[PDB]
Amino acid sequence: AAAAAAAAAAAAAAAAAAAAAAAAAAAAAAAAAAAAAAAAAAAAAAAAAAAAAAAAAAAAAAAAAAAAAAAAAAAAAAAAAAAAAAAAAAAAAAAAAAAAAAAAAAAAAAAAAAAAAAAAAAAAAAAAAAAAAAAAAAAAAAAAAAAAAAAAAAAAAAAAAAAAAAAAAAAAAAAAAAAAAAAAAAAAAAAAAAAAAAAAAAA
Amino acid sequence: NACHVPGDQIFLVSNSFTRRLLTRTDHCPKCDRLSTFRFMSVSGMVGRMPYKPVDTPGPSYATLYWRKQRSGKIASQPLNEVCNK
Amino acid sequence: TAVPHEEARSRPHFPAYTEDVDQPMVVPDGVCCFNCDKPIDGDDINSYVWVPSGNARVPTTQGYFFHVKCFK
Amino acid sequence: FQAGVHTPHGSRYNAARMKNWPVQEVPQNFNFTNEQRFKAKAVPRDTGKIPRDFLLSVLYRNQPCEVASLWEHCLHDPQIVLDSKRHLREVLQQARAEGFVSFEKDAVTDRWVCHLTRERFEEVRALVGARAEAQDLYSGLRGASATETSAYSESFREMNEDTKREHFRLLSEQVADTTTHLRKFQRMEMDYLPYTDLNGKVNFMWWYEMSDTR
Amino acid sequence: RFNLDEAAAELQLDEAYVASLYKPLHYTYSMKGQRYPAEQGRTSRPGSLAASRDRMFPLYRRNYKLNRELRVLDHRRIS
Amino acid sequence: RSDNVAMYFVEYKNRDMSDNHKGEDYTAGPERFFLPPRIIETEKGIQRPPHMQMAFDRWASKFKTEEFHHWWRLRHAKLRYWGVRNVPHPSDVDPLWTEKEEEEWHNEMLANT
Amino acid sequence: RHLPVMPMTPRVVFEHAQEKRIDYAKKMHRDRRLVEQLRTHEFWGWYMKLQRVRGRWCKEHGVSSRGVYGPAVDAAELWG
RNA sequence: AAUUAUUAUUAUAAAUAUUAUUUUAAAAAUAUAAAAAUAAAUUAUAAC
Repeated sequence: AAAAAAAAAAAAAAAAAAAAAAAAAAAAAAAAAAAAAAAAAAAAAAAAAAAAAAAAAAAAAAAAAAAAAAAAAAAAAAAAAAAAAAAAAAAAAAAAAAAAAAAAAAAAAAAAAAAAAAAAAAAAAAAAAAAAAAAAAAAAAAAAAAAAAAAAAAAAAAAAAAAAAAAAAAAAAAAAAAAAAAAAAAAAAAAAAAAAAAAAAAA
Repeated sequence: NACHVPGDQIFLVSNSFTRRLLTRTDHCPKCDRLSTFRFMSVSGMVGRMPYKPVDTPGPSYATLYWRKQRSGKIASQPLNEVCNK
Repeated sequence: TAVPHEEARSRPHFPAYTEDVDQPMVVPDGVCCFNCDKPIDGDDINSYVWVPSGNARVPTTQGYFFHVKCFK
Repeated sequence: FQAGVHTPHGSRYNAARMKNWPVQEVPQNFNFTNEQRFKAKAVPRDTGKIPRDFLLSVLYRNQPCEVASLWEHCLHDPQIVLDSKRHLREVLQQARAEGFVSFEKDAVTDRWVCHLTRERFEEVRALVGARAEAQDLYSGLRGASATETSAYSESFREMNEDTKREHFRLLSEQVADTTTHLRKFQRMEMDYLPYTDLNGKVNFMWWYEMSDTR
Repeated sequence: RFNLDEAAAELQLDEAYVASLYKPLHYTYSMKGQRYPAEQGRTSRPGSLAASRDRMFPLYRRNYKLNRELRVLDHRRIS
Repeated sequence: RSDNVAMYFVEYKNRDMSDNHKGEDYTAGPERFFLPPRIIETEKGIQRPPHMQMAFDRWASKFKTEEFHHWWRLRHAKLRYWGVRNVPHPSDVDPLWTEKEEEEWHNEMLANT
Repeated sequence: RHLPVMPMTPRVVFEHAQEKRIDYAKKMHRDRRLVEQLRTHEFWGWYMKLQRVRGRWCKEHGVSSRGVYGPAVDAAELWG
């Protein structure tokens, strides 16, 4: 109660003491409070076939020992993004969805692993078949962009020399659209002359 | 500290202003909106702590990771200016 | 996290609203109801459920999205 | 800002001065104490919508831009909304978290180079255009005849073909050197008022006007 | 100034629905809640007139109709 | 009387060169606490700041609605149940802000429109 | 053979009502967040008008809201 | 639960309403509660 009592209330306090039940609010003191208070509903664990898609790929890259705690390490390495909705338990949801549907059986030697792939190594061949050569195709369609993204500069390599020759187009007038109210008549004419002293000889 | 979709900002913890701590609407740094910023990072105390020096609040860890990343690159803009005027 | 040697949180093993500035966690611009294919409002409605996984599947932040009457 | 408070005497810019702020003549031998310059806190500058678009306008004319040309270009405008080279550093920190500027350095060189990000360049053209939609129309001598524009209406297409930079050797200074005569004729005044938004944070509100100094 | 009625035209709900959201849910619907026993109204004394908590708080009256559409379903909806 | 606590009347000193209370009077409060308080009769049409009323007119016009009246009366029911004596029954309770009553304040109401 | 009708057994009329009080309990919690914006949004909108009528009233009366000192103290680029 | 009292009576549904009860200008014991020492959360402390 010192944190509450001490006059100048700190910042941690203001976030800790909040147990409100509005959207995007303190979840701890929404969890901490009564079961009649929490609307902290069940963690949406994804057991998608997508969660199978980042499963049958990895094991055929490394099917050795102890693949139940450092299997998530692969998920913390092989990262376009992980796989486990909750690294904690979804990676422990990975074997049970693999153990069921007849996909993966464990391997036990000094410790428990995920090796041997349970006689489905044929469907792992034609999974990686739908990997690199699927990643190969889409990265060149943006190279079609990047075969003209070179041109993106080149189509405005002239225009940035053009529309910065347009950036004077108005100023040249406005350089003298304000000279009007200062009246040089010598620095005024020459500033229009020295521009047109070489403008007509160009082309 | 307070971050939504557009931009960012720095606030503080005026003890009267608590019901704004978690979600204070604010004019976003980007073009225009009265965006409903949320609470991301603690950034230390307003008033001092009784018989505790000014460093006892502590901003945050990630807030150090913020100005060292948001501002951060004083070596990338020592152009036209340094800490002086 | 690789907090050096199991130096994570003691009592809950997790804190509330750890600083999220590192990843903005913003809803996509292109989106779909994962099962019913309905466009989804950005951030001022509760009529869409975000499934932000460690992985990323559906839109551009790719945590799954349903409509509240589309999760069945 | 003063004559020689923080930067030695002789550091004056032909920029938008602040309203009511006199050039308070600091004597020559004056110096700070190195322990007085310790705190050295100063006034926060307006980094808002007016300077930003302005900051982009000069970064839009020059999609790459280097150190000195960062400020050496702000002198080449009819209306400026800067007061110092630190007011240039100030908005730049803002324009990074606006996603407007991701400037880098070229590895072959050793200078830092401006670049409006391509995740936003297509739209900031409207922002430089919404400044531009009446930037050309409001001109006075444009709208006084046709033979001034018609003595030049044909050069813009023949310049960038065979005499492209030939004109750019002049299109930088001579067309802008009169603005220096004009900077002594019409600056802008960064009239400001402090206030506080209902969240509580302090901020200012700047009423920018052109100074009819003459 | 912000007016709920001139606001509900932007939401199309109605007058008597936006208000029920900004007063406790026993002043419109049929849930459990006790008002205060002085608001209950009195008789007519020799001196004083009568009272009634539909003539004293016409705004706080239960909108038994709006309860029909929202929280209770009909019998002719499930035939 | 509730608790024998001596009541002091703190105030700011210089109020002649002030801006917003240049000629206000504090013998007793206003008629209904949401009006511009009494003024020294020598300065009737004195121009107050134009914004310190925009936070007042915006405010003094929430006590003018029928719902506030249904707060003002309900508040009695709350009190007599809460034991506070001397609170007359919520039946015979005059409204705070009526329509006709306001015309007296609509008297000096010809400043800008 | 006729189209299938599972009768209104007390359970299915118990779920048909649950399905109703939910959306109502959602709708309230939905447009409790709709006028909430129109109030907050219009508040600041009214306020930004207030700082601007306040502003262009000070610029006409010498009230600089800056302290007893003149403007020269702000010209110093010092706090002091 | 003797009550307008230690109290979300919660079977269900839920998530950004500031939605409306807490006196006092002194001093000790006590009661709660609290900067410093014989890699961890602890001490005891009958100390501000």
